Amino acid sequence: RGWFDILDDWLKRDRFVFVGWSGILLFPCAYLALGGWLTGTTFVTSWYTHGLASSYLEGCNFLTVAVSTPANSMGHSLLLLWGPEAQGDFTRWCQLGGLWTFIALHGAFGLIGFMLRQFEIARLVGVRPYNAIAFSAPIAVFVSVFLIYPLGQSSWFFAPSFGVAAIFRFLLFFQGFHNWTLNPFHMMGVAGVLGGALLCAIHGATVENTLFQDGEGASTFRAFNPTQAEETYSMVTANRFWSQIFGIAFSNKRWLHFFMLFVPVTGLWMSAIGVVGLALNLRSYDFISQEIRAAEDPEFETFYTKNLLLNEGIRAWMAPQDQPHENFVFPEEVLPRGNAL
Amino acid sequence: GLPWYRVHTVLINDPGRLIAAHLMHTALVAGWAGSMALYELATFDPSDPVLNPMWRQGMFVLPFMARLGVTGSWSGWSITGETGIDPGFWSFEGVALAHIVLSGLLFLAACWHWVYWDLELFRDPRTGEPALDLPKMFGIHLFLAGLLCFGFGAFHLTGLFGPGMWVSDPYGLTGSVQPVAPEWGPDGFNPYNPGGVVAHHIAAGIVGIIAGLFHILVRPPQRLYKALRMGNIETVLSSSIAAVFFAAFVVAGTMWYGSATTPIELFGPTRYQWDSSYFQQEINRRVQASLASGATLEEAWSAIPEKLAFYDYIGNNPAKGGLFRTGPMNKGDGIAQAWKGHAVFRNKEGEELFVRRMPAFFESFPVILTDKNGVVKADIPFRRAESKYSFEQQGVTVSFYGGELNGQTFTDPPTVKSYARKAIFGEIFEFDTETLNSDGIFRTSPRGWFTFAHAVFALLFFFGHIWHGARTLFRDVFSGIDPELSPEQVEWGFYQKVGDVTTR
Amino acid sequence: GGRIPLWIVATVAGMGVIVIVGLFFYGAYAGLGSSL
Amino acid sequence: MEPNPNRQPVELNRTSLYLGLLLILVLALLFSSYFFN
Amino acid sequence: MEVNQLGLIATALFVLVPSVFLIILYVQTESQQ
Amino acid sequence: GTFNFMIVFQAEHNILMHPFHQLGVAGVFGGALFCAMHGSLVTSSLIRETTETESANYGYKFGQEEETYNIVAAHGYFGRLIFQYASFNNSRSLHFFLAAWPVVGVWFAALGISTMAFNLNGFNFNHSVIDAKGNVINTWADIINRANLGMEVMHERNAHNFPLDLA
Amino acid sequence: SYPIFTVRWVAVHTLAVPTIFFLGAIAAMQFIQR
Amino acid sequence: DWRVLVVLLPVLLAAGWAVRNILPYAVKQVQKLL
Amino acid sequence: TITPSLKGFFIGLLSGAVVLGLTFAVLIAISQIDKVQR
Amino acid sequence: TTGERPFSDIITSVRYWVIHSITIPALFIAGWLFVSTGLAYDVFGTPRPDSYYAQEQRSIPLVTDRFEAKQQVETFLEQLK
Amino acid sequence: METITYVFIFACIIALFFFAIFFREPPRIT
Amino acid sequence: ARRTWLGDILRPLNSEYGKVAPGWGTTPLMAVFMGLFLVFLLIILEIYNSTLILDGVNVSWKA
Ligand code: CLA
Ligand code: CLA
Ligand code: CLA
Ligand code: CLA
Ligand code: CLA
Ligand SMILES: CCCCCCCCCCCCCCCC(=O)OC[C@H](COP(=O)(O)OC[C@@H](O)CO)OC(=O)CCCCCCCCCCCCCCC
Ligand SMILES: CC1=C(/C=C/C(C)=C/C=C/C(C)=C/C=C/C=C(C)/C=C/C=C(C)/C=C/C2=C(C)CCCC2(C)C)C(C)(C)CCC1
Ligand SMILES: CC1=C(/C=C/C(C)=C/C=C/C(C)=C/C=C/C=C(C)/C=C/C=C(C)/C=C/C2=C(C)CCCC2(C)C)C(C)(C)CCC1
Ligand code: OEX
Ligand SMILES: [Cl-]
Ligand SMILES: [Cl-]
Ligand SMILES: [Fe+2]
Ligand SMILES: [Mg+2]
Repeated sequence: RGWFDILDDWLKRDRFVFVGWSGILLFPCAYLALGGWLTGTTFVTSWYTHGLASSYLEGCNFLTVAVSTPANSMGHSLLLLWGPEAQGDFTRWCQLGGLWTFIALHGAFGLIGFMLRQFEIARLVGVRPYNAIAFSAPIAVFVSVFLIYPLGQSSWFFAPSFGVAAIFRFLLFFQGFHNWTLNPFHMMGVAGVLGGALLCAIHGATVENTLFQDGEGASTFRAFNPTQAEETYSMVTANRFWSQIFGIAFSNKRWLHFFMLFVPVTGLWMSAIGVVGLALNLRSYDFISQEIRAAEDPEFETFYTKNLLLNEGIRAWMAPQDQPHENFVFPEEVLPRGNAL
Repeated sequence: GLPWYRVHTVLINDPGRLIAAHLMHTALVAGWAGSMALYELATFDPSDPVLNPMWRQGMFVLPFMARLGVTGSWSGWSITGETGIDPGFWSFEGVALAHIVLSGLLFLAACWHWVYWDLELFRDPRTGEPALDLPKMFGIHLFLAGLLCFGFGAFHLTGLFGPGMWVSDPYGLTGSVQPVAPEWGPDGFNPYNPGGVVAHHIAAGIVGIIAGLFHILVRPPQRLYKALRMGNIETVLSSSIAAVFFAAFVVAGTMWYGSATTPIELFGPTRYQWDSSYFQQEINRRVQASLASGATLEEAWSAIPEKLAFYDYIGNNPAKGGLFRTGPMNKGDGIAQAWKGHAVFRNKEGEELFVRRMPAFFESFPVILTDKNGVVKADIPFRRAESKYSFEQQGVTVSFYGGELNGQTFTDPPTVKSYARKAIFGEIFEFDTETLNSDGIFRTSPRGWFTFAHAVFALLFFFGHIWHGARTLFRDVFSGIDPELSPEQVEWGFYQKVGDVTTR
Repeated sequence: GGRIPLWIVATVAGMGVIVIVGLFFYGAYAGLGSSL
Repeated sequence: MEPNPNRQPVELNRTSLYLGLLLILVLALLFSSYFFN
Repeated sequence: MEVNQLGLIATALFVLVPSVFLIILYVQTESQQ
Repeated sequence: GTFNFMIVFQAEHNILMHPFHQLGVAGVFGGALFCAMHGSLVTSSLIRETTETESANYGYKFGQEEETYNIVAAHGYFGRLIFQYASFNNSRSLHFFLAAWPVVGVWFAALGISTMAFNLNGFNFNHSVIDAKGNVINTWADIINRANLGMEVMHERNAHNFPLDLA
Repeated sequence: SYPIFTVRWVAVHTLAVPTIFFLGAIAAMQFIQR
Repeated sequence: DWRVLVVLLPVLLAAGWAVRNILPYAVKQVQKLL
Repeated sequence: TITPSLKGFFIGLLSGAVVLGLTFAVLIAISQIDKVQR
Repeated sequence: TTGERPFSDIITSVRYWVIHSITIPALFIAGWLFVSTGLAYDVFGTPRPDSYYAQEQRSIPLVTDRFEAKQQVETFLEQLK
Repeated sequence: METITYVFIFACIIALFFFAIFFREPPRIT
Repeated sequence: ARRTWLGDILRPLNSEYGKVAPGWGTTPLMAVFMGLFLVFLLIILEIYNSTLILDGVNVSWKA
């Protein structure tokens, strides 16, 4: 019972918001990430890094505000406030996009603090640490998208800017430049997300519709008691319903709930790997056999060749303003267009 | 019985068979390295290190042999293309043979250790249970690691007993294996300084010797022993995987950004050298130095080496490839045969135009020609009806200086447009697309492929760290929570401190 | 302890939220960001 | 030599067979287009 | 179509290798007592 | 063809800027989150019924009457991960929330498409921010519009004879 | 009988104090003209 | 810069007013903890 | 010499140590004053 | 159940609202004045509606040099006068 | 060969559906 | 278990399983080295990053 054990006593007190040792990392890093985002979206411009207004103070709404990435000439600079770019000037640091790296780094260490908190509480309450393990998927996504992706690219400029429309641009950029929908790792991510949402909806509806009558109310929530040993719904009835509707059904509740962990976690991990490839421009952009055939046969058309024409439109129309460090002047006659439009 | 994903857990309390499984893994990795090297040797074309180097040929292990000194073949060639040198035993074939023989010897040792699993050395002498003193094992292995790290730096890399390492000039023109002196200043932490690599292995190896001695002699604190579960071998696996993902993220970054350990003559240029126009500026510098001294434009550009012009071409950028565009870079654009020479574009008014280069993001890019102040003077238009800057309208011609088309001038607009579509890629080269059935579609270099594998593997290894670390610290609840879990422990307001029964 | 009834608190707090968000939607049609 | 006591039987039930074969065949259905390119 | 010449064997082994791994493990499970 | 439908739909309707698609995204992201959350929390609180050399799923028998996990322990964990009143202690309320969140969101996503069918499109903030002189100050919404224009002008590149794509 | 300043008090005020400051700032922004 | 006083003027006059009403009860919480 | 970014490094190192040192001194001090009842 | 006072008890008490009917409007008015005095522009460097461009400037003042970026912004700001 | 491959895998999936539904391990109440 | 010639030589090196030092031991020394290692990693990170620029340290292929 030295000073360490006395400090360990206080950090793990049963209070309203648990602290723990992880709370030393989680709480300041998460609050600065959140507070940095709310600060930038309320007050900070993107005029010098992107040529964009991006705060409420400039006139943007909630959908259009962002803490935008630094200028492409920053490279992968950490953009520390005391670093050689800002040199301690907070105002210049904000104008250089120093808030973006502030949010991304405090957010990264905050996420590390959150998984440590999951591990710490699970160890203290005596449960298995599967919630910490499932949280590795959001960590893999944040690390691949906001860190590994721009680190493979020219600068932090091409990471997502922390904002709603800014994120939508990032989606459209990945379509037009990376053809990211064609990527099988993204497709595995889509199956994990939509499968997990299916599993969320299907499991919740099945439980709620195979409930045992454990009370007289027509509003059935009161008939559950948190200390009951018994199942509140009929696994046998649920199993027979789905076996006859759909052909298969869960018969093991433990496997069912593991599969609910597995599906969206595996999906997000799969999507992270595809983005790691896109950090190097290792895209699933084309199918070579279709390109050889289309180049020699001008009647050969698929939805895939149609999507590449859309991709070429996206690149030529968006690049001069989306990449204003390149100083793209595309004269109007060079622009790919269809007839009339 | 055991589920399929837990079959290897039979080794957890069996040090003899853990060693056997590790020996078999080591036999497989060493056998891969030999068989990979023999495959590469069977396919590598050594005849042109200027325009067909190893990094154009999908060579993966060949640069790793070349980085540390192995440059010759028993068949008589070297990777720098020099003639008539003798490599001794340690050629590329001799490395590959050494790895194969080592693979077989490790296989036999794996068999022995698998059969003779029940050795007395693995037993605790006070209980007769299987017991490994993992803290002392760490100090022994750290001591051995530091000895080898020191020896690699002090003897191999310095040339004192050993070949040295691959070093090159800033433009990757004149690289060779050379002995490297250690840099003990702050420039030893410059990743582009080879002398810092020598001083690292000397200093860190000495530190590894001292720390290994410490860990041999000093027992763990019981606070650290109990908290890190130092009697459970899975704690070592968890932290080893953590160290291993850290190192893989490091090697991915230094491959992608370039360092003294990732030479462009071995792995290809970086994407950042295209981004910053690193080779184009040195090409233009040398041309202006010649033109200031009275060389003509033909003479100034004919003095640029083909190897330097080849780096200034986007088909050597490691960021132009595709995930399923498989194989060597030569499978894409073809085998580079010759520099065509530098294209100079001029309008009918005689003013020089400049083709806007393709950035690495763009699978396709329009052809736009600007003057020296960035104003657009010519282009290849999409819609033609209101076009004002067509090559026909502006009378655009192209002249070549240096290379194959030196002195030649072209004026017919299809021919001038076609070289302009090539000039978006940088310097224009003549390719052999027929030998490999080259499809014309850019592929990444070994620098690109190494970076992708090692970043993906490092990311997946982060899951393994989390998984095995969770398995270590929560070993008591791995098969489930205590069925007599006190609800007071998990209900609020019973214990002062969470999960402490003494605080009730 | 319990001097102002919680339904009064919730109603006034819920109405001030409406007023402030309502001002934000008003500001979408006036001044900065309104395109005029 | 006496048997190794660390040995354990291995299982894979039928549902796990069906799940794994579903996973392998769907992954092959997904990736085969990219393997053919 | 001019497809990858290794694509057929890459697909065939991608199926057959882990499929037979599961078949081996399943059948030896059923033959247990 | 699905991806072609999506890209053209964004070009013509700006679906990303429609709040019903955004509610739809919150449905599926939330559904995937809550799937992983409910799966992990139940798996974390499974009652020990098996040894180390067996799958924990064998600890559950089909049709058994006792619950196979400790919901009080799971609530005790999750109520300490966030705070106590953010965590469900009622499994019926929990499972209704698991049904209700993805379903309502996907309902809204369906009404997104179905009302963009009648060309009530996502939010248009093109040229919404204007300086003191009148210069357009671009936002991220104007960058979205530049991408939308490139999709618009290229889609069905032979099908339009007149300058507006009216359906 | 209860305390007044706890960790929970700090956690509440680190969010609520800047939130009310920001809402006043954003309200003022609705009256700026170009 | 006169405005840093103006922006902090209500923040100051709120804290000192809140700590005026809470000082008889903030001392009693400090006393039983001490 | 001490370049400006080397001075910036020492400022960033000291500022971090001050933030870590003040926080741990506050957390230790509160822990010693409000102990557990065992 | 962790010892702190319930939120329903606090926000319904008169003493909470005696304190907070001053503190809550004071923080709101302080935020209002941070914008209305114009301090938010000076602290954050955000352009006012008349200071995005010079009077005949159509070009965006994009930062193009990493280590002279602080000086470029300052130069861009001196170009507005 | 490509079309054969894709149809083959598809037919194996559909066969797997048949065995997974009609030759499943029967869920047993115990 | 099987005694061997090499096994009996290596025997002292695998004899002190579970042997610990009392209490905190050399933990405060270890934390000092971890702190120095963290600072060392930050130095080499910021040199490579161009955040820390030192005289005579040109982080470029030009060297
Ligand atoms: C757990 C809390 C935590 C963590 C992990 C971080 C982490 C970070 N902060 Mg944040 N920050 C925090 C709390 C935290 N912060 C708080 C509470 C505030 C409000 C004061 C801030 C305000 C803040 C600002 C304004 C900035 C950061 C920045 C950063 C990043 C760089 C920090 C750095 O390089 O210093 C290095 C310091 C250390 C690593 C401490 C070393 C301790 C060693 C082990 C002991 C040795 C010290 C030695 C004795 C000192 C002697 C000096 C002498 C030699 C001259 C890093 C991600 C920067 C950023 O976000 O970049 C965009 C930045 O600009 N932080
Ligand atoms: C017996 C000695 C021996 C020697 C001299 C070689 C020599 C070689 N190997 Mg072979 N190899 C060996 C055994 C050996 N090998 C064994 C046993 C295996 C099976 C594991 C292999 C598997 C193998 C593969 C797969 C490959 C090689 C390759 C090579 C060539 C390049 C080496 C290289 O780039 O490594 C680089 C080595 C490092 C970067 C070492 C990193 C050390 C880490 C960072 C230590 C981290 C932990 C450490 C303990 C921390 C504490 C340190 C302390 C000092 C403080 C070189 C000819 C390459 C090749 O060209 O094949 C044809 C290659 O691809 N080898
Ligand atoms: C004077 C003696 C001396 C000299 C000249 C060197 C020289 C060097 N050391 Mg060495 N070193 C020495 C002594 C010396 N060392 C001693 C005594 C030790 C203790 C045993 C070390 C331990 C050590 C380590 C651990 C490392 C070096 C490295 C290096 C190289 C640094 C440049 C570089 O490429 O970094 C590039 C590496 C970095 C900039 C480190 C990045 C740290 C990361 C960012 C931490 C975050 C990790 C986390 C997983 C990231 C996840 C997020 C991500 C996905 C975005 C350089 C060769 C580094 C190296 O090997 O590079 C190839 C390296 O990692 N040294
Ligand atoms: C670190 C690993 C590594 C790297 C970076 C390289 C790099 C290279 N190899 Mg080598 N090689 C390696 C290991 C590696 N190799 C191994 C282990 C073998 C034995 C199989 C080989 C055998 C080999 C041969 C025979 C050849 C090469 C060639 C090459 C070159 C071209 C690469 C290419 O086209 O890949 C293409 C990469 C892909 C198409 C990516 C694969 C993606 C997989 C299939 C996706 C998996 C998805 C997964 C199943 C989903 C899981 C979901 C689930 C978790 C739910 C390149 C330099 C070629 C060369 O040019 O040599 C001269 C060549 O002919 N390699
Ligand atoms: C040094 C690396 C290392 C080592 C020695 C181990 C060792 C172990 N792991 Mg761990 N693990 C690791 C890294 C490692 N892991 C990584 C990187 C991940 C993230 C991918 C994991 C995630 C993980 C999980 C989720 C589980 C384990 C489990 C285990 C235990 C049983 C393994 C088994 O029976 O699988 C047998 C494997 C098969 C029968 C077939 C696997 C085929 C894979 C999916 C694809 C083919 C792999 C290919 C052949 C090899 C390429 C190697 C690559 C590195 C290049 C064993 C202690 C299990 C455990 O803890 O049990 C109690 C367990 O459930 N591991
Ligand atoms: C009651 C069960 C209903 C099922 C709950 C599941 C859905 C819950 C919805 C989400 C929460 C909604 C609000 C609950 C609505 C509700 O049920 O209220 C009840 C709850 C407690 O009420 P009282 O405090 O009056 O009751 C205390 C009891 O002891 C009664 O004596 O109110 C709150 O917790 C107020 C929330 C303020 C939040 C202060 C947070 C401070 C910051 C903490 C953030 C840090 C943690 C982050 C860790 C990284
Ligand atoms: C960055 C930085 C920092 C920090 C700061 C911070 C931390 C801040 C915070 C801040 C904050 C913390 C703020 C807040 C804000 C708030 C707001 C802005 C709010 C709003 C709200 C609203 C608007 C609402 C709405 C809604 C929802 C959401 C849902 C439901 C419905 C309703 C409608 C109600 C420092 C100095 C350290 C350093 C330098 C940098
Ligand atoms: C016995 C003996 C011998 C022999 C030996 C030998 C001959 C060996 C060989 C060996 C070898 C020959 C081996 C090899 C190995 C290999 C391996 C181990 C591989 C692996 C692979 C993998 C792992 C891969 C994977 C993948 C794929 C498939 C696809 C893509 C992705 C990846 C890359 C992942 C001698 C006489 C000398 C001596 C005495 C005895
Ligand atoms: O079809 Mn199918 O996508 Ca409905 O917009 Mn009008 O049309 Mn055509 O154009 Mn745009
Ligand atoms: Cl289309
Ligand atoms: Cl029409
Ligand atoms: Fe459930
Ligand atoms: Mg307005």
